[PDB]
Amino acid sequence: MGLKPCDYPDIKHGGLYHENMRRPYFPVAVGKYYSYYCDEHFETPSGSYWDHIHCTQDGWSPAVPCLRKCYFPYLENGYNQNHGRKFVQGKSIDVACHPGYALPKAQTTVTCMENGWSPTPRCIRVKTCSKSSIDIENGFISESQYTYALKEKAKYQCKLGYVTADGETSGSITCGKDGWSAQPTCI
Ligand SMILES: O=S(=O)(O)OC[C@H]1O[C@@](COS(=O)(=O)O)(O[C@H]2O[C@H](COS(=O)(=O)O)[C@@H](OS(=O)(=O)O)[C@H](OS(=O)(=O)O)[C@H]2OS(=O)(=O)O)[C@@H](OS(=O)(=O)O)[C@@H]1OS(=O)(=O)O
Ligand SMILES: [Cl-]
Ligand SMILES: [Cl-]
Repeated sequence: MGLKPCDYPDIKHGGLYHENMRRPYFPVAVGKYYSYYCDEHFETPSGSYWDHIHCTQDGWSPAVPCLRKCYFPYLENGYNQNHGRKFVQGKSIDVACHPGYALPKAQTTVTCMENGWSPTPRCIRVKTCSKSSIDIENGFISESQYTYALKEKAKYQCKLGYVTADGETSGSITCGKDGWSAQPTCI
C-alpha cells in the first residue's frame, strides 16, 4: 500500500521557500523534496544559505537542515590567529590566552554550538597567590616562581634535620580563592 508519508518540516533556524504554495500538500509522499533556506547566522549542511530537504522513510533529511555559523572574535588578552574566521556547528577551536589569562574555566578550546560559542571566546584574568606572602622557617620555597595560579602548588623543602607535618623532609601548599592552603611547617 503506502510507505507513507512525511509532515510539514518544522525547520529550526530556517524555513521552506514558497511556503504558501506547498502548504497544504502535506502530509507529503516519500521522495518529495523541497527547497529551504536558513536564517542569518545559520547555514545548510552544504555550507550555503539554501538547500533541499528530502522526505525519507525515516523522516526529513537532513535531520538538522540549518547549522549555526560561528564567527571568531578578537581576543584582547590572548593570541589571535582566527579573528574573522567562520566555523560550522560542532567545530572545536584551540584558544591561546596570554600568560596569566585563561578561558572560563578553564577549557583550552571553544566549540560552536547551535546557540553560539561554548564557552564564550574570551580570556579572563586568573586569580593568583603570591610567593611573597608565603612564610616558612627552617625551610625554603624550592620552586621558585613569584605568582601561582589558583589550584597551583608551591613547593617547599625543609632544612637538614627538619621535617614537615606529614612528616616528610619536603612538602607543598596550594593556592586557593582565599589564599594559600596553609603555612609550610618545618620542625
Ligand atoms: O566578539 S564580540 O562580542 O565582540 O562580537 C564580535 C562580532 O561582532 C560583529 C557582529 O557580531 S554579531 O552581532 O553577533 O553578528 O560585529 C561587531 O564586532 C566587529 C569587530 O569584530 S571585533 O572582533 O570586535 O573587532 C565590529 O566591527 S568594527 O567595529 O570592529 O570594525 C562591528 O561594528 S560594525 O557593526 O561592524 O559597525 C561590531 O558590531 S556590533 O557593535 O558588535 O554590533 C562581528 O563582526 S562582523 O561580522 O564584521 O559584523 C564579530 O564577529 S567577527 O567574527 O569578529 O567579525
Ligand atoms: Cl580575551
Ligand atoms: Cl624561608
